[PDB]
Amino acid sequence: GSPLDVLKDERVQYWIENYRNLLDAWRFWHKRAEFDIHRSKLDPSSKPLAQVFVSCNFCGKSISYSKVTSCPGC
Amino acid sequence: MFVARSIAADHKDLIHDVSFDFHGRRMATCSSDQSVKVWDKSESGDWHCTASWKTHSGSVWRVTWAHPEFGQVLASCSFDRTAAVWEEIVSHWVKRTTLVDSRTSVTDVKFAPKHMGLMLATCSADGIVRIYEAPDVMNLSQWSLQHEISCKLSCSCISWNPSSSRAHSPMIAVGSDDSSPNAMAKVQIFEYNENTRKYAKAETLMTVTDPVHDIAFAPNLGRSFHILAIATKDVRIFTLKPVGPTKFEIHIVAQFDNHNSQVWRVSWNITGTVLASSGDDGCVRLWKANYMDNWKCTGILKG
Amino acid sequence: SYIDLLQRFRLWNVSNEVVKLSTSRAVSCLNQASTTLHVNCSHCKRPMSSRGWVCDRCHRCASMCAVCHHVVKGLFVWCQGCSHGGHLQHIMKWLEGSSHCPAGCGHLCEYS
Ligand SMILES: [Zn+2]
Ligand SMILES: [Zn+2]
Ligand SMILES: [Zn+2]
Ligand SMILES: [Zn+2]
Ligand SMILES: [Zn+2]
Repeated sequence: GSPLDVLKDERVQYWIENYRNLLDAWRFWHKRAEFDIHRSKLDPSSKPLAQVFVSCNFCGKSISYSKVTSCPGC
Repeated sequence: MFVARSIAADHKDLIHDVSFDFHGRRMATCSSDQSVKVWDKSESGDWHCTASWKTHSGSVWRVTWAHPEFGQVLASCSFDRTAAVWEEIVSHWVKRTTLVDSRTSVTDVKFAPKHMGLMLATCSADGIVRIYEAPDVMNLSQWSLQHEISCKLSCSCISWNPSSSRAHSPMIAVGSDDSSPNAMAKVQIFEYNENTRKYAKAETLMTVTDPVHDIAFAPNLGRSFHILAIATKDVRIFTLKPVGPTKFEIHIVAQFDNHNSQVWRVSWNITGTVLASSGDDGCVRLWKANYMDNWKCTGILKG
Repeated sequence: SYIDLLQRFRLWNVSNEVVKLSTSRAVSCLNQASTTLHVNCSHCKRPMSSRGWVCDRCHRCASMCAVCHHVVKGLFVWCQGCSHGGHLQHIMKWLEGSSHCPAGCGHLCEYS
């Protein structure tokens, strides 16, 4: 429950990232996800991981979020 | 606090270097007959062999790993003026590149921390330190040469700065083993300049005026300073504090003599609190900090 | 006729085995029409090349596993709600013990 001013100091984030890397090294992978859930619930400043997404062949837009089967766009 | 055991692993020659991987499940060893072996662990706990191949023309000094986000990559440096890069295809390791820019024997090779890409620095016995990069991570046959550094001495060891914070510029440190009867400093540190895009000398440890066989940095873990370790006729630990290249307030916190010989290797652990040392008396010693921030010996193991 | 009879009984392995080794071109061309997926990098919003795991502009790997934090070169599972996923057998084991997106975006990926 710290204020959003101190969670933006570029010294707490370094500590959190170092702890996550330590958890990765020991191959503790479910514990890291458990920590990530409880950290995203409290601190909303940080965005989650960025990955790939699937795009329609006729628009070029994303099919992410009216047949369930058809593209939401075209 | 430490107890020693023997490990079932058959070798026919004498081992020069040992190395580990990021998770601690593979290892690579290089022997006197110019052979490198890759050892895999198991759920039971035993070690098995997976590969064996002759590599160079002359003698092989070193072998080192790389981060698993780049694949399975190894690097070796030898006496015949080259350094090579090996990759695993599944299981037979193949060759990718051979760095031939040197004119004397290469003494040390080291991979760079992750956040700068896939980079590799070597050092020779003529006084040159070189740095390579690979702009495409899916084509390990194409490397490039980016920097050269002249040290005006005989290089014998290098080490990177593991810190990955946004406030630390890349750093590197170079030691010397020359026995020239003089009073020159044998450890200098080079720092990157983001403006001119070059490397520049930033500090020079003027109190180390004796032969040096190894240096090593220690992981940051979010501290306010840097910890350095030297391997000369005695073991010393320095600290650097941040205050054109930046300025530092170099202190000293440790100076041990308990070997009565010349110490050869120093290596840290994942957290950066315990130190290992190997001297010419056939024993391995471990050091730690204490409540009073005074370094005290922890264990003694005889090989 | 054989393919239809097999599909009634819900045996897709045998049906696809027959389609693969069929002696006629018309049958062999049945699982080839419209079975290719297009994937894009969500940092730069650009299409990705047909063979590779590193973005052309961002110079970042995008096929990151959301559980094991390695690079995914083979099979990739995906959630259409929050656009997260990873290895085929990693997410499958994670989702039978919890009901949260492992990347931690506050999504209930099966809505249960
Ligand atoms: Zn569409
Ligand atoms: Zn991109
Ligand atoms: Zn995975
Ligand atoms: Zn999600
Ligand atoms: Zn989801």
